[PDB]
This record gives sequence, structure tokens and C-alpha cells, in this order.
Amino acid sequence: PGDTLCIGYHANNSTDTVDTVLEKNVTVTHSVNLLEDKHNGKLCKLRGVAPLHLGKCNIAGWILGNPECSSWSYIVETPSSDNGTCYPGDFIDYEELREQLSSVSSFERFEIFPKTSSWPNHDSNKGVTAACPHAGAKSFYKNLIWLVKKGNSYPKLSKSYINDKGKEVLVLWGIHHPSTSADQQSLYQNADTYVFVCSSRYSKKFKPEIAICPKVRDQEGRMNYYWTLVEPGDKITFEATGNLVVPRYAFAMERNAGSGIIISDTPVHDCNTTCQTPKGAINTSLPFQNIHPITIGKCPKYVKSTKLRLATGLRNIPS
Amino acid sequence: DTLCIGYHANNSTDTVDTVLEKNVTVTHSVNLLEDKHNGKLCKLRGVAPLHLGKCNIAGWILGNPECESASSWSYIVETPSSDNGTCYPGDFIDYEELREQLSSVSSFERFEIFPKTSSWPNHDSNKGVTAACPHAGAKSFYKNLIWLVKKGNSYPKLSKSYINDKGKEVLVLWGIHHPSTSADQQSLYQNADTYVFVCSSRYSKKFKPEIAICPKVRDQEGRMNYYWTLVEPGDKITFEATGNLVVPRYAFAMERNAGSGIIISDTPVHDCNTTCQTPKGAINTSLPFQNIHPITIGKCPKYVKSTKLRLATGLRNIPS
Amino acid sequence: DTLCIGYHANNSTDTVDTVLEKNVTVTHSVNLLEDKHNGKLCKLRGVAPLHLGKCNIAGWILGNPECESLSTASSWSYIVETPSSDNGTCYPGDFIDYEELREQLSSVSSFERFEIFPKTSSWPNHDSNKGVTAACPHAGAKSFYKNLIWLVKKGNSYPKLSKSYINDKGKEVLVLWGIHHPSTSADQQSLYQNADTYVFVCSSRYSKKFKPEIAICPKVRDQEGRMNYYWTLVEPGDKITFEATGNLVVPRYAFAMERNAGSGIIISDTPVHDCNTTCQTPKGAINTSLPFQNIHPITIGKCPKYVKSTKLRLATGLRNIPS
Amino acid sequence: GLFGAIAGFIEGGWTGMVDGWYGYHHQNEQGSGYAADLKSTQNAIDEITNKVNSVIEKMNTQFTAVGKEFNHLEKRIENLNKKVDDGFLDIWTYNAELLVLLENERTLDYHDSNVKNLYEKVRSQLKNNAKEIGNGCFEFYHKCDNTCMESVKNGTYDYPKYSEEAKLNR
Amino acid sequence: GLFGAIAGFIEGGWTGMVDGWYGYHHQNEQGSGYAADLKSTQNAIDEITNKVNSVIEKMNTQFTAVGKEFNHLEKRIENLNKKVDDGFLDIWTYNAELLVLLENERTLDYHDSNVKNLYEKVRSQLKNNAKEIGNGCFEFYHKCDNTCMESVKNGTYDYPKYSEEAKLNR
Amino acid sequence: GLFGAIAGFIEGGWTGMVDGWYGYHHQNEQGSGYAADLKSTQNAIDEITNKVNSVIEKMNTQFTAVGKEFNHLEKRIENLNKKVDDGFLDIWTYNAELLVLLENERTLDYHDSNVKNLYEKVRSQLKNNAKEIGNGCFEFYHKCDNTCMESVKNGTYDYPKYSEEAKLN
Ligand SMILES: *[C@@H]1O[C@H](CO)[C@@H](O[C@@H]2O[C@H](CO)[C@@H](O)[C@H](O)[C@H]2NC(C)=O)[C@H](O)[C@H]1NC(C)=O
Ligand SMILES: *[C@@H]1O[C@H](CO)[C@@H](O[C@@H]2O[C@H](CO)[C@@H](O)[C@H](O)[C@H]2NC(C)=O)[C@H](O)[C@H]1NC(C)=O
Ligand SMILES: *[C@@H]1O[C@H](CO)[C@@H](O)[C@H](O)[C@H]1NC(C)=O
Ligand SMILES: *[C@@H]1O[C@H](CO)[C@@H](O)[C@H](O)[C@H]1NC(C)=O
Ligand SMILES: *[C@@H]1O[C@H](CO)[C@@H](O)[C@H](O)[C@H]1NC(C)=O
Repeated sequence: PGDTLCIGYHANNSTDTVDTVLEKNVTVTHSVNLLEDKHNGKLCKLRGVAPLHLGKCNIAGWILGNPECSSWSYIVETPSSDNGTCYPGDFIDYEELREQLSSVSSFERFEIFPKTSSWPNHDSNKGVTAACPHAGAKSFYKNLIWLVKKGNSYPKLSKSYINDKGKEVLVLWGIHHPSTSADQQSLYQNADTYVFVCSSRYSKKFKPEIAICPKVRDQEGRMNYYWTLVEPGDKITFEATGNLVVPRYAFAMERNAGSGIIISDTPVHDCNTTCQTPKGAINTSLPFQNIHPITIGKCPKYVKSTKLRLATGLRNIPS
Repeated sequence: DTLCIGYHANNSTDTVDTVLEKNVTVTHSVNLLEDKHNGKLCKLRGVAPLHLGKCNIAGWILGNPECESASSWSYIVETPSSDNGTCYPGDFIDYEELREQLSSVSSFERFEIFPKTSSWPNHDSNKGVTAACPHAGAKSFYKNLIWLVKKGNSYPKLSKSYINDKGKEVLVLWGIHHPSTSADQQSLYQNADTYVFVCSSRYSKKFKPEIAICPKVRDQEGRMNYYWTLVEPGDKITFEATGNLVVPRYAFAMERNAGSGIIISDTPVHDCNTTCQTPKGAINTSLPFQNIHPITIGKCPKYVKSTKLRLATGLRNIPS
Repeated sequence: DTLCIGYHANNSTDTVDTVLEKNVTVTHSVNLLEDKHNGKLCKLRGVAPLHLGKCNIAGWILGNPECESLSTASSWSYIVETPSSDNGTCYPGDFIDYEELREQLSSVSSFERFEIFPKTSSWPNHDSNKGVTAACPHAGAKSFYKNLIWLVKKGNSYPKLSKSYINDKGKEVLVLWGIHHPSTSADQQSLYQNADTYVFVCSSRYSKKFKPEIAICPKVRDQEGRMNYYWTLVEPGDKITFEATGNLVVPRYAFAMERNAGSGIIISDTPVHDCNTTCQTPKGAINTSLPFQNIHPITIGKCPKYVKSTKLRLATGLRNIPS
Repeated sequence: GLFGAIAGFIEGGWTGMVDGWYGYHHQNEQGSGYAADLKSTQNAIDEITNKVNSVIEKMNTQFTAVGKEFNHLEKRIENLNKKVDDGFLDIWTYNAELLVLLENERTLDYHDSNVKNLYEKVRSQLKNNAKEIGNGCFEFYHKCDNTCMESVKNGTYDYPKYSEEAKLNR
Repeated sequence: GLFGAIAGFIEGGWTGMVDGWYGYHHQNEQGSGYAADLKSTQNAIDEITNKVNSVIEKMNTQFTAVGKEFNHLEKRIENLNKKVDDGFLDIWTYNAELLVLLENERTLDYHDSNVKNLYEKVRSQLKNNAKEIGNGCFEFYHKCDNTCMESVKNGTYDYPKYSEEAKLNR
Repeated sequence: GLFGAIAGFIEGGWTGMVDGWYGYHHQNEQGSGYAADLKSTQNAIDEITNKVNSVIEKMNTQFTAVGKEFNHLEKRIENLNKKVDDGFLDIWTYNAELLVLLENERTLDYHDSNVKNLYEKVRSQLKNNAKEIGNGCFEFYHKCDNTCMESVKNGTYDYPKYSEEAKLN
């Protein structure tokens, strides 16, 4: 005969389950995932700045003027990118240069040693090779000039540049090591030669290492590539009696603390993100992520978790 | 007529700490801290390690006569008392890197890359021994290299290439000798002002003898520097010298394996299996934490400096 | 007739956050975050730091005329440079493995400077009394590093130089030397006579051959030439030999030392004091039992963990409801 | 389970109560139905919401480019890098996994508590003017219409007003 | 204790009750003795085992060599490697130590909760027909034989059946 | 609150009670006043300080010189070093933050529990000889003086020695 007031709790049609230290697979009325497990499958801008995509080339091929190849948040290379160095040899401190170029604001290519007036006593046209072909013709890097003797003589060259860009200047050059004596004389005349490069910080002398190495792109000789960063007010000096692949174009740039290089075939797109992955971008709301351990930007922490469901509601008991 | 509610108590002396109170005697508990090991060096992934006995990695890979010695190993073991390495004093270039890269191989084959009998018809390949690398007390040398000297007062320019027809990386080691005096240089190589050039499709370096009298080490005032490189499948490596070259004789085709380690311990190796190895012994545990050793190899529990990590399962024991 | 069961309340305005609620007032509470420091550089584990004043490590170790050369304690727990330390390698060049040296000198339990090659008796066939430069001025005069000697030709010849040092000290000896690279061939001859030269330095573990690299480089401190600096550690009982036909800036003073583990280098204007600490920061020492700190990420010693937190209010009392 | 209410003495939940987490079902002369207690529900919402945003917003992430490039003579530092990434990996996986197990257990206990307190808060008002028939239900000893019911639901219940009558039907 | 029972208003344990963690001590005619409530005990065993398994199984670590070798000109990177190893050590040590301190307290609150719940499950059934004589005991106001006790433990205590007798003995 | 006492059935705290965290307020014919329950206030103080000490003393760190110097051609390992310091920064900042949040919750819940347990303790004594008039207050169904008012506080109260007086009221 009694009137009744019952106290109770909400139940619904939810099938969400969570795990607790005490029990597994507990169905709950409401929950949320702490684990971000979805990405937009795109390479987007970071901090609203687009990445630098290198097309089919790598950084060497791009930074040297390989015939076949303003600011950015990171760099993208495709896994099947072509060789950068066409003429075989060593790119000294290559990983470091890549790292230091990974992210920059302000970046300007300029002709540091103008081709027309910088080398009156040397030939700046004949320096082409079958190693660096372009449209059926022997060619060479655009950013360097392979100087050779003009009419049977190669005089001592001495050339200096003063950095008047209010920022670092990247300068790259090559050192040529002919395969044999004849090639040495054919190119530079002098037989026994040296190259010297020095700034207020950098200083190195080079001498050709004449030898017949395994043929790579029809070259038994070798070309080694070098770079340095000239501080704003500083001067850099080149001196040579042969074998010097001089700078033509250099790069004034402002380096940012640093990001990285993403090597992926994932398409680049006009989107924004705070966290980039090689597989695609992820919107950083959640604290954890299982897309990819290799990320760039302000990212969730990578975990090997498949599910991180956080209970917000109570145990669901419809019965 | 009475009915009471109560909880169990027993003869338990186990204790655990809680955030609110220390030394709480509980009825039942469990340890989360692995502190036991088997004092053995065991197998990883079912694969036994490479024990080098009294020799180090340098003396083993170079063929030091004192190390006469599988084709696979999960890691390398060096006894703390392993002197036997570079018997002829010198600099072993990128030695640490080589050690690391040899820590685990899934396949390993020693082959004669430059057959001794047919490779050097214009040079002497028999007088290349020293008291610094003795075999049974007699002047000897690394078994895997050959110290070439002039023949009949003449050292012709030598040029020899190898093409990697193996289906894997080939480890190639060689040396560059530096006589202490111009008299020795000429006595060994004749030419006085020589050079050595080594280059593959990746590698390239020129060597020039550096002649000076340096402090005696194992009675030698001169020095011999050792070099190595991995030749990729299909690649070629070329040696060219007018003297001072210690040519390769045996090289190693190999399949490098992820990345393992080198344990330097006196701990005996046995016929046991493990997933986590310590220099002091193997850890066979399902527990999440461990205090045996920080330097482990494999799938191991985390290292903590805890002495006790006791988890309460039962309740506070109050027999009364 | 009543009896009541109640709980404390007070004037306290302290506030803490819980996972469930923000700014909850509580009766009592403590901070788990150390946010204070003493604004001093202190002795670490009871040993004073080495403070280099207006010199950096390079200038001190080489004996730049502006630096104070031992003097220098026989031991220190870490090294302090000021952000204004100007005097280092007064003669322009490269300091090979510089960072390694700085790290390895950061903490020493024993350190002694000694004249490895007496200036007077060591070089009878060369001139050891002209090696000074305007790049390294002193009391308003040409000078040079105190721990090196810039050997020059005697009269008009530079004979083959060969000198060794055996380590009779009971411990490691740090030896430093230079290689001079003149700007021109004429300067080369004017200094060392011989136009083509070499330098050799070897011990039982170290070995390197140097060749002069003559070129006109950008003028730094009026020098178009360069001087590279090298060092190595000669273990007890071993010998180090120098051989040269020119271009060798010979050691004059070396250092017997016993290096400790770890430690680092602080670059700061923060005053050194006669205080003791277990945790040192570039801006001040930390004295606390708290497990967390937000003073500075770069610390030396047995320190609290660095965090970005601004506060870590830990409740001890109860929810404060004065009503 | 920690507070005995949810899946305890109140065995099951109500699909019929669709406007809140905790509430009542009344049954009187004027009719019956479900009604979620808005106070305790909104408070639980504000707090569980604060809980979620806490586990999320306290994750200050530094700007980082995880990837590094090493050449063939840098396997050692490459492996060091690996150890760093793998070390952070194991640390975050383990903590995230436990954080969720542990917080999920606290969350359920928290709701359990909220129900327990709601039951016993109603029980302190009614006292002996109703009987605890179980399953979280109260069978009144007096007659409790709508205005009476709502007075119980929202704190302002008048006990003395029904003391006379409650005593009778016992 | 957080729930008041264990080492609280129930001051000691029962060695007699060897058959479980929580139970009852009944006394009427016919006999008496200890008996564990296997239901709340098995649940407790299951859940605590899942707790221990949770702390253990959630580790599952990466394969790593840890050991690195550096030469006399690689002191900076050797010291970085050391900072990594020590960093992980301070993290795992502190985390392990706290996990055990925190969870141990939780486990105790849990046993305490299970008891408090048992006690209240009995209290709500009896009500008038018995006296709450403290220390966790209830003195009946009516003869309560085996099947009566078993009834209270089983939650099907028939209050009306003994209502009449109970009132009189009061 | 988790136990429904603090800010629950006992709405507020007592500024007037200063000698303890929890306690009593009596009001009999003789007089009134506040009096903190010592044994329980002390235990809570023993256990909280232990909680604070434990959080502090379990942090036993290694001697470490965090700083590192890398030249202009060691940018990669410099950044690796940055990743280590940053990773430790994120792990410890998050852990410290949540530790405080979660333990503050538990501490407040702790006190709430102590209050409730004390209340249920005296309720376990005044059984039939008193009425729970609400707000954590008991109104004695008999008349209690100071000597009696201290038997309740000490756990030695005597029910049978009042059961006769109470039965009539
Ligand atoms: C130029 O690029 C080619 C690929 O386009 C490179 O070929 C690879 O060589 C590396 C070893 O150096 C192997 O790991 C790859 O498997 C090769 N790719 C294939 C499938 O052929 C080549 O190394 C590059 N050449 C130069 C001059 O650097
Ligand atoms: C030490 O550093 C000081 C500057 O702090 C140098 O002093 C300057 O020297 C130049 C060159 O002779 C003079 O023109 C300036 O007048 C000096 N400036 C000051 C502030 O006095 C000094 O050269 C350095 N000494 C060495 C050897 O490194
Ligand atoms: C990209 O996002 C950033 C902020 O994340 C913003 O500054 C910028 O304007 C955005 N650009 C576009 C195209 O939305
Ligand atoms: C640390 O603090 C205590 C006071 O808490 C003080 O006595 C002591 O001198 C301090 N130690 C140092 C070396 O600053
Ligand atoms: C125990 O309770 C169940 C219903 O939950 C009932 O079917 C069974 O008969 C009861 N046992 C006893 C002892 O009455």
C-alpha cells in the first residue's frame, strides 16, 4: 500500500568498455579515448609554415645545382629520390648539413662569385662531365663552377668574399681528384697543386689524390664536396693552383633551432598541424598517440598502446 | 544469539610499506622486484654468444696467431683480462664502431679474398713477421692480413681489386705500416717516398707513411695503423700501393643483425637460454623491475636501485 | 543537551587543485616545488669551482698572458667562465678536440703545472727568446702564451729538432703544443729557414704528423697566419717525442692531473662564494629536500628533478569551510 | 563496488532515466516516473569533466624533432638514439596503461559514492516515516504526493508534517 | 582505515577463519564457529589477482643492449649516454617505489571496504530484530537457528517472520 | 566529498576548535565549548607527514652534470642531447603535476573519512540513549554531565547505565 521513492543511476545502450586495475572489459555509460589513433594522411605546414619538398631530388642534389633538380618548417624527401652528387665522391659532414638546413626562416640564393667577371684567367665553360648529364649533353652543377685551364695554363687563383648579408652564408665547393696524371694536366696543367679555403673560423688545405677508383657513372676519378657557414661580418678566401670546383651560387639563411627531415611518399598538402608524422599529420588534443614514434612539432607522447579508454560515466547495467 | 563480521589473520610476518604508514604486517603479499640471476652467460634468441677467450675483438678479427678460432651469435663476450689484440702497436681506426657492428650477426663467413699464392707475384709475402706478434714464441703476424715487402731489392707498384660477388656485406681489413727510419723504409719497401690508396664506390682514402722513431711498444719503435670497411654487394674495392701496404688475405661475408652488444665479464658461458642477459648472469623473470644490473641485453625488466618492492595482496595481519 | 562531531577551520587562504576540483581552499598545505636558490656559485661536495675570470678554458690552459696560471688550485669540483671571457687563443687558429678537453678538465682531484721543457736548457740549437706577437699583447707589449714557446731559427738555420719527455710524475700528464702556419713563403723562411717542413708528435698511444699549411687567410687580431693547438694525455711511465724541422710551438709547461668523473662547465656572472652545496645551478645553488625544482634545467650534483610547474601545492589539512 | 551501492544493493540501472547520471523513480497516487537529481548530476559532470581535462592539459609537450640521421660509421650514437626513443616508449606506454586502469577504478568508485551519498541523504530526512525496502527504494509510511516527493528530491523535506500518520500505518 | 572496519570498530582478525579473507562468526543453540563468505572472498581474490597481473603484464619492454663503448676522445657522448641510463633509473625507481606505496594503501582500503559492505548488508536486513552490540557483532532479539543465520549471510533474511518475537524480547 | 561528511551532513568547519583537525563540541547544563579528539587528530598527523615524507624521500637522484657542449659541426648530437633533457622534462612535469592532483584528492577524501569514522564511532556508543538530530550532532535522550561527556570521547561510555532513563523519553 506504500508510496515509493527509489534512488538509482543511469543506464543506456552504450557498448563502450574500459579496463580497471581490478576488472577487465567493464561496460560503461560514457567514456573517452586518451589514445589518438588517427591521422589525416597528409604532410602539412608546421607552425603555419610549409615544409620544403624536394620532388625527386635529395638535399645534396638540391643544394648543389644538380641539372636534373624562402623559409620552411621541415624538409621532405621521397624514399626513391635520385642521386644528388652526379660526379662520385664524398659529401663531407653531409648529415650535419642536412640537419642544419632542416628548418630555416630567410633563405636566399645569390651569386657569390659572378661567373662573368670572377675568373678572367681561367675557363668557366668547359667544366662539364658525362657524370652529370642533362638533356643528352654533358653538364654540371648549377651552384658550382668546375674551373679548368685556359689555353694551356692555370695561374694561381685567389678570391675572397665578405659576407654583407646580415646573416649566415652557406658556401659549398668541390675538390677534384683526377684518376691519372694526364687528366690532371689536361684539366689544370700544373701537375702538382693545392687548394686552400679559410675564413676567420674555417681553415683547410687540400691536395689532389690521383688514383684509379672503381668506375661510378663512368668516373674513375673523384670529387669531394665541402661546405661552411660564414658569419655575418666575416670573410672567406679561396686559393688554388688547380682542382678547385669554385662556388658560383651561395645561400644566405637564418637557421632555426631545428626540426628534421621526413622521408616519405605521403603527399604534401595545404593544411595546418602542430604535430607531423611521416604517415600524416595528427591534431594534438590527446596526450598519447600510436601513429608513429618519429614525429615533429608539439606532439602527444608515442606509446605502444592499442586502446586507452577513460571512463567518464558509471558501469552500465541495463539488464 | 550473535552474528559477527570479521576478517582473516594468520602467522604471516611479511611487511609492506604504504603511503600513510611504514612496516605494515599483512596476511599475504608478493614481490615485484626481481633480484635473482643464474650466474651464467646464456643464449639469446636461442643463439649462443661469441666467446673470444683471452683475445679481444681486434686480435680475433685480424687473425692474431694466439686466437686460433661460429657463423652466428647474439652477442660477444670478452674476458676482462683480454690483452691479445693488436700485437703490432698502432691505431685501430673506428675500432668501437667495428665492435658494435660485429656485436650480432645472423651469418658470417671467412673467405680468402686475395689468395696468398697467386696474388702477389712481384712482391714477397713470406718475410712479413715480427717478434711483436709471436706464434709459439716465433716471429709471426696476423693470419688474416699479409705484410708485403719488396722482392729482390724492388717494390713494383701494386694494384689489386676485389668485386663483391657475395650476396651480402664483405668486411675488409688492411693495414698501413710506418717504419721508424728511412733506412727501414728502404730496407722493406725500397722506394722511400711511397703511398697507399684504397677506394671502393663509397670509400676513398690516401695513405702516406709517417716515418719517425716513436716510444717502443712491444719492442717496436714503428707503428702500424689498421683500417676496415664494409663492401656492399656487387661493389668493388681497389688497393694500390708503392709500399707500406699490409694487404688483406681473409675477408668476411656477413649479414649484420639489428643491433646487439658486447659483454666484458669473467662469467662462464653455459648451455642455457634467456631473454635478458647481465654481465653477472641471466635474468629469467616475469617481473617488471630488476636490481641485478643496469647494463643488460635483450627484453629485460626495468633497472631500479630499490632493494625491496613488496606489493600487498592480503590485508593487515592482526592475530591478537 | 547536545554533543557534536566536527572538524577544523581557519583563516587560511591557501589553495590547491585536485583532479576533480580547481582552487580548493585548505586548512594546511606544503609546497613540493623548490623555486628558491641562493644566488651563488658554491663549492660542490666541499670543493671550490675553478673560476677562470676574464679567460676561457683555452686561454687558461695555454697560458694566455691575461690569465692567472697556478696559482690555479690543485683541485676543483667544476669550472666557471664568465659570459664576457674574452681572452683565449690570442693567436688565431683551431683548437682540436677543444670541447673534449673542457669536459675532461671540468673536475680534477689533483692538478699541478710544471716546466716540462725548461726554456733555458731545452733548445740550444734554436732561438727560444723571440716568440712573441702583437696578437698576444701584455703590459702594452708583444707577448705570447706562458705555457708554450714559439721556437724560431737560430742565426740562419733551423736544424732537425728532437726532444722527448718521460712521465716521472705519478699520474697523467696533459701536454699541449702548437703548429704555426705562416701566411707566406717569405714568412716561413724568415721564421724557420727551411721552406718545406714537418712536425711529428707521438707517444705509446698518440701519433700524428703535421705539415705547415701556408696561406693568406682573413686577418684576425692582425694575423693572416694561423696557429692550431693540440693536446694529449701522457700516462704514467710513458714518453712523448717531438720532432720538427720548423713550425713547432713547443710545450714549456705541462700539467700533472688526476681527473674525476663527470662535472661540467658553468658560464655565468653569478658570484662564487664560500658556501657548500650538493646541487649547483648557473644562477644559484639549490638547498632543499624537495623532489622537484623549476630554477634551471642545467644542474650539477645530486639535484631535484627539473620541471616547468610553477607550483606544486600539496594538501596536508582538510577542505577549509570557515563559513 | 567500493561503496556498496552500484551493482551492490541497487542491483541495476535505469534506461528510463535519460536526463542525468543519478536520480529517482517515484510512485504515488498522482502517478509515477523517473527524475534525475540535477544537483548531484551536474556536480559529477563538472568534476569528471575536470578530471578528463586534467589528464589532458597537464601534458606540456616540448617541441621536438624525434628523427635523427646517422651515417654508416655512427651506429653507436644511432643506437644511443634508439635507446632514448625506446626508453621513452616503455615509460609512456607503462604509465599511460596504468594511469587509465587506476583512474577508471577511481571513476567507478566515485560514481558509486555519489549514489551512496544520495541514498543516505534521502534516508536521513525520511528517518522512520518510511521503510528501507531495499534495492535503493523507500516505501513511505505516510501519503507522499508530488509536492511531497519533490521536497524529498530537493532537500527541503518537512518531516514533522507527516510524523502524525507515519506512526499509524506501522 | 578508510572505511572504519578493519583495525577500526572491528579491532582484530580471526585466525579461526582459515577459509577466507572475510566472513562471519555465528553463535546460537545448535553450535557456533567461524565461516568465510566465499562469495566476497572469491571476488576479492579474482580482483586482486587482476591488480597484480595489471602491474606486471603492462610492462612488456623493448629489446635493447644498453651497453655502449666510447673512446678517450668521446667523453661528452659517453657522459650523455650515462645521463640517459641514470635518467631512466631515477624515473623507474621513483615510479616503482611510489606505485607500491600508493597501491598498497589502495589494496588495504579495498579489504576494509569489502568488510564494511558485509557489515552494512547485515545491518540493513536485521534493523529492529537485533542489537548492534559494536565490535562488528549483532545480538538477535529472537532465536536465530542455522537456516536463519544462513539467511542473513545469503541476504534473504525474513524480517516479518521474527518481527513479533523480536519486539517482545526488547 | 567521497564519504559525505565534510561539506556533507556536517556542513562546515569549526574555527573555534583550534587544538585539532577533528573533534567535539559539547553543550550540557554545566556549559559548552570545543574539544579536539586527540588520538585521531594525532594519527592523521602521523600519517599525512608520512605521506609527505614518502613522496619526498623516495626521490633519490643520481649525481649528474646535465650540461653539454657541442661545436658547430655536432648539431645532431646536440639535438639528441636536447631530446633527452626535454623528454625528462616532459615525463617529470606530467608526473609531478598528476601526482599532486591525485594525492590532493585522496588527502581530502582521507579527512572526510576520518570525520565520518569518528561520528559513526560515537553513534556506536550512544546507541539507544541518544538521537541523531543531524548536522553531526547527537542530542542525549538523557542528561549527560562532564564526566559522562568524557566517557564518550574516550570510548568507555556506559549504555546499560542509562538505558532505563532513555526508554521513557
Ligand atoms: C644513387 O641512387 C641509387 C638509387 O636510385 C642508389 O642505389 C642504391 O644503393 C644503395 C647502397 O649504396 C642500396 O642500399 C640501394 O638498395 C640501392 N638501390 C637500388 C635498389 O639499386 C645508389 O647508391 C646511389 N648512387 C650514388 C652515386 O650514390
Ligand atoms: C684580452 O682581452 C682584452 C679585451 O678584454 C684585449 O684588450 C684589447 O687589446 C686590443 C689589442 O691590443 C687593444 O687595442 C684594446 O685597447 C684592448 N681592449 C681593452 C678592453 O683593453 C686583449 O688584447 C686580450 N689579451 C690577450 C692576449 O688575449
Ligand atoms: C596555420 O595555422 C597557424 C596556427 O596554427 C596560423 O598561424 C596560420 O595562419 C594558419 N594558416 C592557415 C592557412 O590557416
Ligand atoms: C640548507 O637549509 C638549511 C635550513 O633548512 C640551512 O640550515 C643550511 O645552511 C642550508 N644549506 C646550505 C649549504 O645552504
Ligand atoms: C540465497 O538467496 C537466493 C536468491 O538470491 C535464494 O534463491 C536461495 O534460496 C537463498 N539461500 C538461502 C540460504 O535461503
